[PDB]
Amino acid sequence: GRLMDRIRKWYYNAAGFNKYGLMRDDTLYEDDDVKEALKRLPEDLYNERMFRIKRALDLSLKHRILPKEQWVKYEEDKPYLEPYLKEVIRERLEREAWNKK
Amino acid sequence: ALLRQAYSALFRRTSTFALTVVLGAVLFERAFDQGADAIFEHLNEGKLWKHIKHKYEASEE
Amino acid sequence: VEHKLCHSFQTFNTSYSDTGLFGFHFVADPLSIDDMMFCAQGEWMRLCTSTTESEVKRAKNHLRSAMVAQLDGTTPVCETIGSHLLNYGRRISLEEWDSRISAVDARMVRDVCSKYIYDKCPALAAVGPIEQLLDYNRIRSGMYWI
Amino acid sequence: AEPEHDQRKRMGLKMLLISALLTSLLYYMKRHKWSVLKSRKMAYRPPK
Amino acid sequence: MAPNIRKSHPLLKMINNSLIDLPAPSNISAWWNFGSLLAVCLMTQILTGLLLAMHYTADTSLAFSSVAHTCRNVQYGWLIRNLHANGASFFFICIFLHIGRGLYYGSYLYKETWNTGVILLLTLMATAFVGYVLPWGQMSFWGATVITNLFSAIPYIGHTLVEWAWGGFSVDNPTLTRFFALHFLLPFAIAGITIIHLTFLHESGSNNPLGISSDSDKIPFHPYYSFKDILGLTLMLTPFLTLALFSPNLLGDPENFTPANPLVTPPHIKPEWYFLFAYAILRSIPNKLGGVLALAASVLILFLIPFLHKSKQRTMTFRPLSQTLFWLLVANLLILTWIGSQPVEHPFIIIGQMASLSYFTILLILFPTIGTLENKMLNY
Ligand code: HEM
Ligand code: HEM
Ligand SMILES: CO/C=C(/C(=O)OC)c1ccccc1COc1nc2ccc(C)cc2nc1C(F)(F)F
Ligand SMILES: CCCCCCCCO[C@@H]1O[C@H](CO)[C@@H](O)[C@H](O)[C@H]1O
Repeated sequence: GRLMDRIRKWYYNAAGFNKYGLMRDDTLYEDDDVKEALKRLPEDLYNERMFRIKRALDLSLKHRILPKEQWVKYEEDKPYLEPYLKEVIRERLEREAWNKK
Repeated sequence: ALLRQAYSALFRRTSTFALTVVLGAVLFERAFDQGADAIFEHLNEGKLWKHIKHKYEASEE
Repeated sequence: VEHKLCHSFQTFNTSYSDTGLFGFHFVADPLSIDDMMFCAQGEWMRLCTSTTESEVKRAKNHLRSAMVAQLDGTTPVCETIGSHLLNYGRRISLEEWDSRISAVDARMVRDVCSKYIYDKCPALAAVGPIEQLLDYNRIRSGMYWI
Repeated sequence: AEPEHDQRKRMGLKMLLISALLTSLLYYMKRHKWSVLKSRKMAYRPPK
Repeated sequence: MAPNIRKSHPLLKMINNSLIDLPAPSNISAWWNFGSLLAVCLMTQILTGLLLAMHYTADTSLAFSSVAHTCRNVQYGWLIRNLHANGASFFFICIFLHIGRGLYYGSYLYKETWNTGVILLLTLMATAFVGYVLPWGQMSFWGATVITNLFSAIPYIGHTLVEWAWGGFSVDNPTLTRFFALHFLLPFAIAGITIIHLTFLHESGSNNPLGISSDSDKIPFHPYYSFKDILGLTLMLTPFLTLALFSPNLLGDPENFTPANPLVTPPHIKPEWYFLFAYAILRSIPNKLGGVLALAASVLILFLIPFLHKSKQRTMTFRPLSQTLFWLLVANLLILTWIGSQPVEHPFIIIGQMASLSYFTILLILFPTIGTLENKMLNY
């Protein structure tokens, strides 16, 4: 059935970052893989992300949020960084395994 | 228009602003203290030495 | 020049019928914006508080040569007439201007600049890689104390 | 056990008034400075 | 050379690069106000401590009275004494929120800043511990006796370290004079290490409530945070002073208005509020050594938090499950606190063992687990 889907969309809404207009990926802690992943982003996706973040920080400082209409919707959240991040990790593991044996 | 006058005479030059803060403090102290003690004592009528003092201050033995 | 603060800078006194803009504009590398702004606002405060008779003597001579240079050719003299009538409702000669200019002294410059600059809330426009220039509040505090 | 009793309370009173007065003034000041950021507006204008 | 003497001067450059032009996130909340308060508090404790130390006498026959003399005879000695003892409390209230904030917003990812933070906590705890002995009242003596006696539960090196630390066979004058010296000393080490704390911090810069790069929106520490911090100060200071001047003995144990007596054990030996939670965990494990270890770990556990972070997000702002777990933990601590002030009797004994058990469970098991679970609910 649709259990996992109901849970996921539930959590997504419970989390609330969409209220700041943030995309799930905009909320990733910038560890090393994410740092690299971001460097691989196309200029436009990078600048869009940048504005979204600066926008959230300004809301956060103001102690306000976006008008309900503008909240990112679960099914419209573009996972723009995940493809890159998964590759950066794919490469790192290869190197890691190769430097052992 | 005091705000205007005050701004031109007191708050404009940093030099007069500081000078204002000093005399402001001097005056404020004198006033805040009197008012404070006055409130405190009034709240405690007849309990302080100041009050019952007359009973033994040259009025005994 | 000493600290390589900018590629260029200019002051301007853009007048209008009932209002105007008195300021300055500079172009500089991303990493020297702060110091330039700092030194610039500095010079503005120097204007309101310590201008010397030496500085004015020269300023007047520079301004005289400047007004005369605006009358070098027929087109520029025509422009002056067109604007003078339109803005001052008549023409103001070099002989009159010069009189006005000669009247200016240190004392006067200080008082006039203090009147329009000191402790005022400026208007700011910044374009480009401006990260190093920041906070209106900080710019605002630059508007007081020599 | 505590001879300062009275003075201690007379002070507490002054401490309160000044405390109220100062906390107030500093609250305005803080708000006044932050107003620049609190009201700030921004837009994203790509060459799109 | 540099145009403004704030950038070039080897000293004004320092005051500047850490308190005036220092880039701070535009959105740090009031929970970021505690670092400065902790600092101001520290400078304050030192000042009032020196003032008191100038009228104190480190000797078992004069300690209790020298403090009484200070309150009774020294101009404003009572006030200085009040501020010092209550300042220690303020200090801890501030430090606990400082830590809390850090746990909630994942600041511990700044490992060196975090590990030095832990060392500051321990140093502060030892400092208050020795400082508490100085007035030499009943709780001062028995607290000293009971606690320092736990070390003899260590293997072999135990029974020694104790009589070495005491300078004799029981807590006596030699112990007192060496405690005054340590109490006078440790605060400076705290100041020292605090400098290291802020140095590591400045490498990265402050974290912020959303846990995302604030590089796109940094603001000068001054006037934004200088004004915000000063306001935060006055806000806290009002209750501190209110409680101090209107209810001086609210927090203190009355057993300490009675000169230490080695031949009379007080009915209920308990620490100041800020140590209660740890006392509870200490008493939870009956067996001198295991209780010591449990106490040790109750604080040393902080060195592990950085390693039990499994979330892909830095803060808990967007993690509802972790949030409640977090507040469960906080409430878990009020309970241990409460238990710490209650005698060792049913139902307290069992409630106590539970609260302890839950405390370590939440930090070592649940937190890392729920984080993993949460990553899957985001489809990560
Ligand atoms: C002597 C006591 C302490 C002092 C003087 C102190 C001071 C500071 C100061 C001034 C800040 C910066 C402003 C702020 O975020 O509050 C800071 C940040 C920080 N401190 Fe402390 N601190 C103390 C103890 C500790 C403790 C016990 C911990 C945790 C075990 C700690 C962890 C941190 C961390 C992780 C930050 C990063 C804050 C962030 O940006 O998220 N500090 N501290
Ligand atoms: C981190 C800072 C400090 C803390 C946490 C602190 C804490 C304490 C505590 C809890 C007490 C017992 C208070 C009571 O009577 O109940 C105390 C007392 C005392 N402290 Fe400190 N102290 C600090 C710094 C200092 C310093 C720097 C000195 C010395 C220059 C000092 C000198 C004293 C003295 C003389 C007493 C004994 C008199 C009294 O009991 O009030 N303290 N301190
Ligand atoms: C000299 O003793 C001073 C005590 C005190 O409360 O100081 C403020 C005191 C008084 C009565 C009973 C116990 C204590 C000290 O307690 C502690 N004191 C501690 C001192 C340092 C550290 C790292 C942990 C401590 N833990 C505790 C615990 F409460 F858990 F027993
Ligand atoms: C938040 C800071 C509050 C500071 C309040 C200062 C008021 C203390 O004022 C005190 O009052 C006593 C009683 O009249 C006098 O005896 C003392 O000399 C005087 O210093």
